[PDB]
Amino acid sequence: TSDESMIETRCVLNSHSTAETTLDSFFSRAGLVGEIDLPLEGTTNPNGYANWDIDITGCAQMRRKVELFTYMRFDAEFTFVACTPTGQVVPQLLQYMFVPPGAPIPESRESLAWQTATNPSVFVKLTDPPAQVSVPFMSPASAYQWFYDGYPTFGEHKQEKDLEYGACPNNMMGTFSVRTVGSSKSKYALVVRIYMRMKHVRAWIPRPMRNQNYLFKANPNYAGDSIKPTGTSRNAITTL
Amino acid sequence: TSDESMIETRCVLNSHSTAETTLDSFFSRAGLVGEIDLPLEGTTNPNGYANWDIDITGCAQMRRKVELFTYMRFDAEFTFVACTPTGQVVPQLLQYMFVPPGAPIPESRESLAWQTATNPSVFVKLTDPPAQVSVPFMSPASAYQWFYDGYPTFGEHKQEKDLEYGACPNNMMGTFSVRTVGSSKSKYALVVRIYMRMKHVRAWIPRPMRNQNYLFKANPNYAGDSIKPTGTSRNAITTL
Amino acid sequence: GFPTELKPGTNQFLTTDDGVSAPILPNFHPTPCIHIPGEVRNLLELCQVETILEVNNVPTNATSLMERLRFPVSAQAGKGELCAVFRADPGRDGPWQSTMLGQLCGYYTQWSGSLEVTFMFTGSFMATGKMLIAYTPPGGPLPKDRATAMLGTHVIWDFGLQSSVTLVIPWISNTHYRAHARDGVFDYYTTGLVSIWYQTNYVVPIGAPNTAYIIALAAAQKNFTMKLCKDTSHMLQTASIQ
Amino acid sequence: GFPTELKPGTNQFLTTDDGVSAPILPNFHPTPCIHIPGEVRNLLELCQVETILEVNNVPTNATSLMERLRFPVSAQAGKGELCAVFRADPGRDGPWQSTMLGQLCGYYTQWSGSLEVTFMFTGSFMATGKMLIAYTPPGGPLPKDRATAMLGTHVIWDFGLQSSVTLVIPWISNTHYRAHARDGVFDYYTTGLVSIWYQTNYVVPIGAPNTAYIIALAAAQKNFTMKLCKDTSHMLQTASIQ
Amino acid sequence: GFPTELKPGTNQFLTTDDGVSAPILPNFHPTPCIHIPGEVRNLLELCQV
Amino acid sequence: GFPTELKPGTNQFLTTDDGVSAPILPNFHPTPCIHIPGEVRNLLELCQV
Amino acid sequence: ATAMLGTHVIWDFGLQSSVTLVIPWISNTHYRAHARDGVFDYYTTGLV
Amino acid sequence: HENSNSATEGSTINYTTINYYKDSYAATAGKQSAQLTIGNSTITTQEAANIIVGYGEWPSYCSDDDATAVDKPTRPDVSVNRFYTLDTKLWEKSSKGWYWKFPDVLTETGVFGQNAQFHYLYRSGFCIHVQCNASKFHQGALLVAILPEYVIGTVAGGTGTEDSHPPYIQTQPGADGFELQHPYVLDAGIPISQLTVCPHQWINLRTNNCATIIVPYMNTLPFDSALNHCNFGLLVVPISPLDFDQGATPVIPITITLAPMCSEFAGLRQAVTQ
Amino acid sequence: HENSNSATEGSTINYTTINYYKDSYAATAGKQSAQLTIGNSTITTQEAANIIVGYGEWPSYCSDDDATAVDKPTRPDVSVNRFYTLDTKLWEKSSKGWYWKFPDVLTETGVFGQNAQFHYLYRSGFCIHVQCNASKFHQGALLVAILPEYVIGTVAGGTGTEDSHPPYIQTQPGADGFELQHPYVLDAGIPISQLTVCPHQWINLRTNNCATIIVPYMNTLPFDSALNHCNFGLLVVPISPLDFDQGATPVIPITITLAPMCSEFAGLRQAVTQ
Ligand SMILES: CCCCCCCCCCCCC/C=C\[C@@H](O)[C@@H](N)CO
Ligand SMILES: CCCCCCCCCCCCC/C=C\[C@@H](O)[C@@H](N)CO
Repeated sequence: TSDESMIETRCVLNSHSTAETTLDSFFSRAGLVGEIDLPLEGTTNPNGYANWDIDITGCAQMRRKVELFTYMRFDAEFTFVACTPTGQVVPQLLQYMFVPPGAPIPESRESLAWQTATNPSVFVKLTDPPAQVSVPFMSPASAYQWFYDGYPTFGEHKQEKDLEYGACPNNMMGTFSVRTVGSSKSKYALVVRIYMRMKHVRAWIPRPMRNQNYLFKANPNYAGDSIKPTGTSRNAITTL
Repeated sequence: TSDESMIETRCVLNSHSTAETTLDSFFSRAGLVGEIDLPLEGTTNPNGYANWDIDITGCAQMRRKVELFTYMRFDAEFTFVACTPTGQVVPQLLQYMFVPPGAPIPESRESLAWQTATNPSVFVKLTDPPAQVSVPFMSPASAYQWFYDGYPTFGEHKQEKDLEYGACPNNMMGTFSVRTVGSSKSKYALVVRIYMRMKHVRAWIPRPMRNQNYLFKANPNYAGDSIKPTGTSRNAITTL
Repeated sequence: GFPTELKPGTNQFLTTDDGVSAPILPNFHPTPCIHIPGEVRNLLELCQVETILEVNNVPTNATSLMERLRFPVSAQAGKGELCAVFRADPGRDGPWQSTMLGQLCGYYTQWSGSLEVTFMFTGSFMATGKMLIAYTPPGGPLPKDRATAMLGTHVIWDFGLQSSVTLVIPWISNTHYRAHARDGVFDYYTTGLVSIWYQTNYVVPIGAPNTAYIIALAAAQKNFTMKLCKDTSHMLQTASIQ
Repeated sequence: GFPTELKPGTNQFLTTDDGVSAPILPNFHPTPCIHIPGEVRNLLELCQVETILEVNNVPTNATSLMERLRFPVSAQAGKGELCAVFRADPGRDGPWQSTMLGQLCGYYTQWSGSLEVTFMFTGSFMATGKMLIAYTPPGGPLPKDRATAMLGTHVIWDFGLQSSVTLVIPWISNTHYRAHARDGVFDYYTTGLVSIWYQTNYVVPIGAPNTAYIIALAAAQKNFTMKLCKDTSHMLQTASIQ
Repeated sequence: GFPTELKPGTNQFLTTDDGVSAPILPNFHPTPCIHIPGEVRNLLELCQV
Repeated sequence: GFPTELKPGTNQFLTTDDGVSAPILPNFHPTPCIHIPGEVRNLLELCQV
Repeated sequence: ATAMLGTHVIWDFGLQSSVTLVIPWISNTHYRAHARDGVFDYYTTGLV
Repeated sequence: HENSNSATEGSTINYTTINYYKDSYAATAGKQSAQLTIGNSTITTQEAANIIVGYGEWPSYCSDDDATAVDKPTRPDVSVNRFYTLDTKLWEKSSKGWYWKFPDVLTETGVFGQNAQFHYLYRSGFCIHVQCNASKFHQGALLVAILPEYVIGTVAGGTGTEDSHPPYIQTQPGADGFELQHPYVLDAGIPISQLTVCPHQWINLRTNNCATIIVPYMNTLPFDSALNHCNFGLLVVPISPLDFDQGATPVIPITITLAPMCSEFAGLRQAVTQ
Repeated sequence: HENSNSATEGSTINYTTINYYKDSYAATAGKQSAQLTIGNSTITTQEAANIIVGYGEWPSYCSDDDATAVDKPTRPDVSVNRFYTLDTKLWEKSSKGWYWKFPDVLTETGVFGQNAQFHYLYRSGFCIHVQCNASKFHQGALLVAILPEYVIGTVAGGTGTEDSHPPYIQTQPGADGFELQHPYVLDAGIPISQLTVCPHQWINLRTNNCATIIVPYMNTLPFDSALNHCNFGLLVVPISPLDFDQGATPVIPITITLAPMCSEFAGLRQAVTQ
């Protein structure tokens, strides 16, 4: 439909750019995809090492943008912003190991996986600027899959393994492993915040943008008694 | 043998790259080859200096990759990541002296070898990024030799010098020497982790990849009562 | 080495900095991109897709949330009765948040261009009648009458004859872009109002239902653009994602 | 000096960063490279070499580890009896870890391409008989019969006539690459099963042994590739190297 | 990497430094400049009034 | 300024690094090299003696 | 759901008052010799 | 000097990027620059106002550039590429909506069901005829829509604390299909108001009685399992409710008629149902 | 501007690298782009199904680009380049396997043994005929394989704590050879399952009675000591065990017949045995 199919129209020599609504300009903004505690005490990641299952659906702002599409193929600039829980920049050296699927996931801080003869590792200080690497599009698929309507494996899909539903192993790109590089326990509680800037983005199959609160990383589950409307409301349709 | 010698085959226009299975892409990943303690107390390297016999067969992940081949000729990017045992980045200045074979190995921290008029030395701080240098292919041989079936010297090869078996002096590239640059003892316990990234790699004679636990750096010795299978096992061959 | 001088922006992590970073895998080639249907290269392709406008955004009840997608044209007294009213702002909190246009308008600060709202009559084939769908330009308040509302941009929709009209909300703005009106000083950026009026009446014979429904399908025209890509307010996370 | 701006990746040590580092020896020329036999320029040259597949990975006994390299075809009751079974996944924990293909598959995350398994009959010249070597595509479970297994990709191997067959496991996958199936959700990447069935029987005359052995030699075809070079799990160090 | 040497003016913020800074919006195009009357391009136009 | 990224070898003093350093005397020309007998250009000239 | 496995037409009869089910000649033999309830049910055309 | 290994290498779009490494993925994002018959089956599409081709793409066979599996795929071409009619759903005044997962509806039906069971790999597009006859005195609208990779979410225990996952009767309901417990969020937390960005057609009863959406094969993969992976979910939902006066036909069925289009099956083994 | 001094300078492969220094080794890794007779001796290779040329390379003489030693090497060419038969090993049902180190097998035999003893430098390839006659009613397979730089490991005391090194009778067992105490790890901690990446041939008794592997000279060096350095280890291992019924010949010998190929000896001095 047109506008001089609708009203009387004047000539508007419109030079309004569409370059900021491209997939690059929409997705090449680094957003939080994971935050890793490396605390001194506690049970979170207490031994100075941490193994993060790489999953960008843990932070809802990035997750809602990517789940606009079903399939997204992209390289990603991963930036790791490490500090303390107070935000302090302490003189601590970290190893950021990309542990791909099948590679030995580090069992401890003194693990032999940290020798990283083939795994990509970033040795950075916290006093250094936030460690920044380009990861490629690493899927065995031709796109990543925020929605996998199905099951990875075959067999009787019974309810003690319904958690495999939605689990795309073409999305499981491995474990991001972070330790403090030392045989002794680190002196500082650390927070590694992971910021992913997608680049060379191709995206397929636009989806409805998630209008419920995200609850879990692997599934599109929504609170059933707390189904909010997509937007705000009003008293009557004849008023505002 | 072929696949339409085997089944009915469709045309698969296969653009699958082999560039990541080249010797560069397999070996130009920096892995731990040595870790040097420079502690405050103890007997390890207590006088603030340390002399590391350059031997990349001390860390098993790098060692297993190189012992895939018998002969490897490569330049190597050596990165030295220094920190404390807690991983702290302390304001300490180190001298990393490459001491080649025949050059005076430093007897102390105040040694005159550290004057380094001809030896390559790296003066770096721990607050600086990890000191990184390209070493060349330095062997008198045309390749390094992870397996030397023989003896360096002549004569009666008796059992009080059976340790010369396997010892290739074409692999002994000298001593990596690290000290704290000072006439006084350093204030921090230090750990210098050595990361070697091979480059311009040529490799000859593929070997069986080591399926036993490495025990000693110089020899392919294996635990005789603990000979594990190359892989995992199962109850029966007719089942999984 | 080469004499360099670090500028103030050194060591900052700008999250929108399009920079070159070190590749973690030195000779990795990706899985080759097969052809997948539905490639979007620009988000305005989604803005031009008519998604259901929740003009009936009264029933917050969870059993009645599907009643938000459609609204009741019924048999009237034959005046210019007010059927439905919504602001024509796609990025505003209200009826447009149900649209893909409106949710993508959450991710951008400024929008320009004409909007389409397709009104789909979903009554019987025997149901007939005329609607006055009036887009009011931003200066006009809520029109008290139909005879106040047809002074604005309006379409006469015979819905028994044409089951789907499209109200093209024309881009009529002082500014070249609108920065998403709110109930405050940003009401400067209001697009104006869209009000639905019974032009004749919902005329129904015996045997056909006396109440019907209009599904409003709002989209954007091809002249529509967005700029100043921002975080969205149309969906806030409250529960932490476990 | 020249106005520069440090980016976030500054001062990091990426271990896979292919960078330029300072040369420790300013005019060192290396010993000239003599010609050495057996130059590998690509690890796929080793993947295409048939190494012994430990299909008989039952005897963990150290006196019986050489029994893992071969498996007993024996005289049967003449049915489609199950001889041997192994998953066709080269990077999986199991029979393929004995192969050079499988150990190089430990160093890569994703593999693509057809696999060859050469089965070498090592019985007598007088020993004869037929084997059904069935590659099952990934959806099929362990076939209960030989008549379930020949529905898959299979070869009939007369081993008294042809001492070495090659089961080409064809690359049959949904994905363009397989990321090394494990007993979990990564069984999505299973290649499927290879099962050995007595097609006729191990037929032996008097004086020749009633039990023979098959050495399976598994490799990869020329269409085989790997990507996403990773640390290996097929050999973990436990004792520290003194 | 490429051998560089930081000079004394490194990390200073000169307020009159005409430098290149990182753009916060990667593909933002501005609202097109309409013609407005009274464009000053030089302050001496005001001095002569 | 120009987007740069410091690599691991930054701020190290490699004693065999053949680098460019800042000249302490901005327009110093040396005393011109007279011809002196016995110029060695390579240490192998001494090995052959 | 057993019958649409065969040759079938979907006939919206409020929209199209006359459909034509073309029974296609689907036979083993080139001719059919008029099936009866006996051995000549070999020549059945099938069911509609 | 550079590996051509960014994510947009195979795309038809030129990118001016900045790179300093030998990997193209390390570079900047940069900037750019009516009787329908198949098989032995025939439907009628006189009252649909067009046929929706999903994403403007006809269901072609697998491109040889695009395939990975080296085994020759079977294309039965008539015996599986044909209209398959499912059991009817009765549109009611209180009908919340139903969904059907694909090709899970047809893995137990016809030679398509046997080819889906006997082969590991499956690839087809779909001609989906959703038909709903109602009189000129009935009213109501259906959003007949194709949501690709329709991952079902649960109510999460209602409150949101329980990490429930939908059962196999809900994720893959077969040819019968499953109702929408919450059609507003499509049992997936995503609004049905935005469902028309997916390939959709309206059955507005005054306008059209049938919807014909022609869906291509949509996956990250050239082929997939027909048993595990459901490539899309067909959603037939009453946006506008069914209404009629008492005396008109209360039984308003929605019949789902499905043509797999250009079906391709690879990886033949035993028949596996799931 | 740059010394051509990387490790890949002499190679035939082009490298696009980045460098900022005058040393090419400082650069990035970058990316790229039947009767056999010798001497006075004759063997038979009718039943071997081919002759394995080690790494596809015939044992040539030393290239003048490739040599370093300025003394003129002697090439006796017939008196040392000839088939040398070692003492037989009896393949048994419990035979674990044997190895032979090269040219340690032949440093005490023939004019080759004298040329190995009298010269510091040695270079030869090898034609290795491993023969094992068995009847059509015997069975079993030998992996006859050439493992270059076959460094023997010990049991390390069994537990792994003792740093044992193998004795001179084990590292260099002479023409008799040494059995494999642990053939699964080849007495070196490396699996025999992967031994076929080395130049190998199967003596499958139903198929072939002999293995003829032709080995080139493999070293980092153009020449080496024949006494200290063993260039390779020939491994003859029963992967499939020897089996026969009682009445068939129990004595199944494996005879090792060795031709040094293009033997080259430099650095003449007194005869030194070790
Ligand atoms: C060497 C320093 C470490 C470098 C970090 C390496 C991270 C690369 C990972 C690419 C990001 C894609 C994630 C895709 C899907 C996931 O969100 C799924 N779980 C969603 O289901
Ligand atoms: C000036 C800063 C210091 C720079 C460090 C210089 C290190 C270069 C050494 C090249 C590495 C090759 C090691 C080869 C064999 C060894 O593993 C044997 N022992 C194995 O038997």
